[PDB]
Amino acid sequence: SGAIYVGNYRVVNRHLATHNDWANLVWEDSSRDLLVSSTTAQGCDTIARCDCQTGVYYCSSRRKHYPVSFSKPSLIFVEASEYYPARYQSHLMLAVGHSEPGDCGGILRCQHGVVGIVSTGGNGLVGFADVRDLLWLDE
Ligand SMILES: COc1cccc(NC(=O)N2CCC[C@H](C(N)=O)C2)c1
Ligand SMILES: [Zn+2]
Repeated sequence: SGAIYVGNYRVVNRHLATHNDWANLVWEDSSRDLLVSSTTAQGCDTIARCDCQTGVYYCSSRRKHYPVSFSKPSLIFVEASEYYPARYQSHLMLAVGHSEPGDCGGILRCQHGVVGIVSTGGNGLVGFADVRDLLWLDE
């Protein structure tokens, strides 16, 4: 679990969104596993606007943060789950690191701010949904 709070927005994995997220929907994209909902309180996360390929992510299944090198956002095949059929997930970045399903929502950050959130993994890999291209999050 986990979310990004920036201004009047809340960014979560689309597969973990709640009834309130869907009732205050701003935008959602099944192909990216992202959903943004509006909030009544103000968000203070800084979104990174960069092309960093190194950062640190929070891994809840270890209660630890890990440094990682990650790939640039791209279309990556993802196996079927109770949430989606087998498909290509866009804007996804992979890194070699530990992750378990409950780790989804953990933030990945570089020196410029929030890069994305954990969205896929397994086999010693961790995938992050990028949010750096969503320029409307700050305006
Ligand atoms: C987050 O780390 C892991 C490790 C092992 C397994 C997993 N499960 C997943 O990757 N998925 C299941 C939930 C939906 C995800 C999606 N974006 O389509 C796919 C995650
Ligand atoms: Zn950066």
